[PDB]
Amino acid sequence: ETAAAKFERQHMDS
Amino acid sequence: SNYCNQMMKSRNLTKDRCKPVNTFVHESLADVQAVCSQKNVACKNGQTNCYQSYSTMSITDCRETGSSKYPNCAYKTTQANKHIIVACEGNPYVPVHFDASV
Repeated sequence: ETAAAKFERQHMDS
Repeated sequence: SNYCNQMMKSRNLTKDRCKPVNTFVHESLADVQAVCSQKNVACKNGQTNCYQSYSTMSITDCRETGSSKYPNCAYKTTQANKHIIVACEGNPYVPVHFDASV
């Protein structure tokens, strides 16, 4: 898992 | 409400432990990714690839209750409109770390 992908899983709720 | 209890779980943030604290952002992917080209600031850790959003954003703080306990993780859901601070890295230049919300 990429750092970018991890950021989304964790903090992205669009 | 139960938003946090669900989110932490569906995003696998409650797997092998209960992540104590986690922030979610309710903005477009494009808007969050744009912060990477906004106000450059120091990261909490000393590096200088962090950025603070020009606008407040609709976020949601998830913080485990003092009574919570794995595997029955439990969180208080708190909504807010605040500026976020993220570390951006790579190409495309995007967020790779959530640093803070002010």
